[PDB]
Amino acid sequence: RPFLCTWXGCGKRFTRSDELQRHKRTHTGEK
Ligand SMILES: [Zn+2]
Repeated sequence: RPFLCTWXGCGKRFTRSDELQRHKRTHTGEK
């Protein structure tokens, strides 16, 4: 399952959901 970040134009795709969760932390708040 392509765990793709759907924030704005930040279409970064991940292989593991933890990677996407980790990544999403960047958008969730200031840094
Ligand atoms: Zn993103």
